[PDB]
Amino acid sequence: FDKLNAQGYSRVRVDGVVHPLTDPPKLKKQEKHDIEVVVDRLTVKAAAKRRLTDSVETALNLADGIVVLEFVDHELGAPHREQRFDLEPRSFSFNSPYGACPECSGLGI
Amino acid sequence: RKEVDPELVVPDPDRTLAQGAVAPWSNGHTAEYFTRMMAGLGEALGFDVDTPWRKLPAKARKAILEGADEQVHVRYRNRYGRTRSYYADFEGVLAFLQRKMSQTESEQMKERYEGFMRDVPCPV
Amino acid sequence: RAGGHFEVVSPHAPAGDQPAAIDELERRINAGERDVVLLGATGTGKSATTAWLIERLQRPTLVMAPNKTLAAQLANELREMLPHNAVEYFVSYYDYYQPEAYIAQTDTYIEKDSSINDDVERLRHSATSALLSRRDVVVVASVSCIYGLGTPQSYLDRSVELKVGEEVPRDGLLRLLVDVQYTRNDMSFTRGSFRVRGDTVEIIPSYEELAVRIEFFGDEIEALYYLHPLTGEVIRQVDSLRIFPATHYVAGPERMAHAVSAIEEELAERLAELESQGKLLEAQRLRMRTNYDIEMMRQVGFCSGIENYSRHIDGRGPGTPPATLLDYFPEDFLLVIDESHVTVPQIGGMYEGDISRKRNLVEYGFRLPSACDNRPLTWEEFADRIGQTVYLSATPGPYELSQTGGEFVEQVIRPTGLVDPKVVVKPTKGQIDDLIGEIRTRADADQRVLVTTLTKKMAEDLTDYLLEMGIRVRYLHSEVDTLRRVELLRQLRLGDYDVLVGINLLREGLDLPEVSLVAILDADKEGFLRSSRSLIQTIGRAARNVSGEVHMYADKITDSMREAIDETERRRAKQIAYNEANGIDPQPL
Amino acid sequence: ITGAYLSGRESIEIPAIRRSVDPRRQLTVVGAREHNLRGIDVSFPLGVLTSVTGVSGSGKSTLVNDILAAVLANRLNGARQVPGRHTRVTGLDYLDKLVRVDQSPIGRTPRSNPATYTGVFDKIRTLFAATTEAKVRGYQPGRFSFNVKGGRCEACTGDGTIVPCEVCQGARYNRETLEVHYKGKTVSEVLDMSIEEAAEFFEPIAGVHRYLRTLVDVGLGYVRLGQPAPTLSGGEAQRVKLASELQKRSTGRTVYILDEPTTGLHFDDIRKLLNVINGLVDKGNTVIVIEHNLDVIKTSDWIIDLGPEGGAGGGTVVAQGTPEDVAAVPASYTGKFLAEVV
Ligand SMILES: [Zn+2]
Repeated sequence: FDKLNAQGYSRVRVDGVVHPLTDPPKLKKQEKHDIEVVVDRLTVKAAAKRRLTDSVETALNLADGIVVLEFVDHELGAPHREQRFDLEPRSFSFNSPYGACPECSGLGI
Repeated sequence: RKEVDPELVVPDPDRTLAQGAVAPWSNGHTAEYFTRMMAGLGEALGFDVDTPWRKLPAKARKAILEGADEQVHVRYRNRYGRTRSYYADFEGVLAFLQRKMSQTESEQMKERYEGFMRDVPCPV
Repeated sequence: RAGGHFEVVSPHAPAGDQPAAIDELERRINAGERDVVLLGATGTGKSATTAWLIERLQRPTLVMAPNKTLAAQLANELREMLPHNAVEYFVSYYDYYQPEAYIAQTDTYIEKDSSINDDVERLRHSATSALLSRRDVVVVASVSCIYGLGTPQSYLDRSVELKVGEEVPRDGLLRLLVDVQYTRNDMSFTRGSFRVRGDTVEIIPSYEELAVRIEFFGDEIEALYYLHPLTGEVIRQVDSLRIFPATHYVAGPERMAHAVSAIEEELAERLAELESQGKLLEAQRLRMRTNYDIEMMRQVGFCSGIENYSRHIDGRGPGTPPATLLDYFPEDFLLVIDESHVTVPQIGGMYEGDISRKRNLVEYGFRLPSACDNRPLTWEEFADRIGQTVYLSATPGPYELSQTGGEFVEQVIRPTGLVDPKVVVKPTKGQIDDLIGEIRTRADADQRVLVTTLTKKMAEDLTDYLLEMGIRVRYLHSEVDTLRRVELLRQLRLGDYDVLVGINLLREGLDLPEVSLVAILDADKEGFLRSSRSLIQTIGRAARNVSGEVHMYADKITDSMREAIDETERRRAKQIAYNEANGIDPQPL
Repeated sequence: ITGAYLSGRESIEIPAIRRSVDPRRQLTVVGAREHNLRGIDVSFPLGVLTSVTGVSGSGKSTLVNDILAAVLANRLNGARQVPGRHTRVTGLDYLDKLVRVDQSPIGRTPRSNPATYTGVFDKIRTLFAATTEAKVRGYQPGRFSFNVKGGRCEACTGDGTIVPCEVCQGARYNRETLEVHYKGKTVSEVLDMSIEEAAEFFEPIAGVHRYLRTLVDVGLGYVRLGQPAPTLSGGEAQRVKLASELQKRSTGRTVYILDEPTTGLHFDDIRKLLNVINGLVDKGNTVIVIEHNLDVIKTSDWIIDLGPEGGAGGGTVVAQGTPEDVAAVPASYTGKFLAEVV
């Protein structure tokens, strides 16, 4: 977080609570955190894309392509409108055991 | 590892030695990086730094092939601005290049330079 | 433009005639006379008295310096003496310099080639920002300030104010920042560039070293703070701030259009002149260079050698004085020139040489006559433009004395306890044995002796002879570079030798606390570079020591040297009489 | 072009001065006992269009390229090649720089382009970032490349056309970067525009002007800046650089080692190249060229034949002088070829 403050973000969301980056809360090696830090304090506006892009695209280079638009409000009725930015690539093969029946060795029934 | 021909590292008996007779002595930045202690060893042994090897005997070429043991104090800056300290003992260019193969971080040249002018075939 | 207070920390206590000099200067300067000359020798605290006049006048001040060695020292001392007020520094931002000259006798054409620095242009832009942000500002500058520059009003028009909780669109702020030459660089954060991260923007000015976060909330500034760019240590926080351009030649687009039209006029005139002269190759080279530069900063804005077209930015006609740093100061400002005895003659000689090389360029197809107009200020236009002019030097300059009618103020007396050297005059011949005996007797103190000659041949003959009989000697030549005598300074502070010899490379920043005896050899002969000022300069160099001595050898005696010796002796007598009453030991603070 | 060679009016002897050679200002090589050589003395003149010829594999390449070009490259510009088996090169005080251009069939990867390896694309990005819009949008020259992840959209995957990218619509630039309309054009617009009509562009700015002007001097301004190497025919990969690799320090005796333009370009293209060579040799340049044709080296002023017979039957100089001089000698087949047609 000291390095993050040196870079400059002014936002953070850790341990389930949102803070400015200048305010680091308590952290422990035995404590588990779902770290989902904040990057900005913007909101929806007309013709504000040039703003919101600058909030997300650079984050795409730091969060490894992870960014959401969560409620950060009280009611939390829907789970953040399922808004985030079962599927698996795996590998393509038929004779190889990469993608065949692991038990029957890919042979016919 | 039979290669083409030995003596190919310094096969010139008439060039100006101060003008980089040996290929590592003529690099973009490593040129001076090796010329420093190689001229130091030339001054120590007693063969000239620029005179062609025909006014001098061929013993100059032979003694730059075999060189001598021990090390001397040496350090210089290159054109690129870096500062490398090649502090090692080399027995002439034949073992100096072998030291380059066994020491350098350039995994390409450490086998590029072996082929043209080093002949160490399988004895067994 | 708001007048502040010159909060000066002065732990040094004024002694004796210093207040008398200060209020004499006040009484002279309040009369409104355009010509003022002050005699302040080396070591007399000229910086302190100049700063005191600055405090009393409460006006922006411009200090005129002839070289980097004096200018940098004056700048750092003046910064130290004024904590709160933004003391400044303004010199050419080039370490290596090669002027574009054309020697016709040897047909040698030396082009524009330099070595850009990074720690001096930031100080220049700090100077401009402080000058046009607060009235209580002091700026010390070298001759590069009298070269081409931008107008103060146009550059001030681009300074933009900001505050916490104000209506400021991000797009407009970024456009204004880029228009004042701040390229938005994100991954790399360096001076002249700013980065953006989320709703925050990290900005670094062209004058300050610490970064600043400007945090927004929609189309409105949320807050502003300072931070260290690397360590991240919080210092302070402010509500309002102002931003300034990162180059000195910023103005409105219509001024760019007018400058372009003036460039077209100048290039047409030069092309016609070169076509009449028949110098096709030189005209072609000049035309390609001008097309390149003019088109590429018409499309971008930044180039090399834009100063040649600075006149076109200034809106002034040919032959008029180019806009300089004194225009930045208002008409109610104070200017002072330091070391004027070698600064004003330097101004004249440098203007002559630059105008000769500029004729050799423009006439022989290298630059437009606008480059001739882009020059150090000529003395006629200098007098036409300056106001209450104050001079300051170790010796009374003949030009200053003629301008002032001979009436001056003398403050060369040192309360610190410095006296002029003793004088011994001997014939040119029969001196080497005496010099050897004196150096053998004096070498127990391990000091240094400076000697001079006329030209190189017998000088080097003396050097190798005097290293032959058993003394370590060092010599100076006509092409002395910085390293070869900075190492001399290092090894003399290491005490590695005892004697230096030099002809002309001795008047520029070669200060040494342990030089007692100086020898002048056959300098009585006429010379454009060996008149009385060099002898008085060496006399003062010996004087700065606790106990100086000059050994002066002449075949013939001229009036200049004897009048200089007489005035030096009478000033030394006055200083001794003053110091006999001020017997307190020096107390530096 | 092949017909234009025979009915030339341009592939003629074109008699030069041939006296710009100098008895002292001249390079020599002796004692080269290479496996392909014998140890003969080759006398290279300076300030001329000297051409080294002979049967390939008889030692001409091992002497001119493996020995000479190697030594002047490694200790006259800063290269790394081994000198090889020889003894002497003279005129060290009369030489300043050397440039070697190989045959080099190297165009196979889409990454390599006639503007990317030449070192001009980075300067193009710098110039485009010098625009106000690129400054306000925070786009840097490195950001403004097409190989780094910053400037390439994931939809194209970097190739521009996959049916092209839906977002780019056949332009190979994302919308967040295409907004930079410097001089009314973008990078895609400049790349699409042909160099022949772009000769008026980049005229003020010096380096791109020099590159484009020398490319046009070659006469093949049909290529685009970002042309992928799979679409470039083998042989012309280094021609574009070789255009700018023929005038350094304007002395201009700086020696340039030339490959064979016969590989690829036909004799009319080689005669346009010859016009360029002759013009800048009159300016003062020096070229050492291994060649295969007849009239192109007949235009030259000095011919050196190394080895009449292939293999071990060569390795020795058999002629050195004016092309008509070697033509009169019934020993070098190069001269014999230059003699049957005059
Ligand atoms: Zn795309």
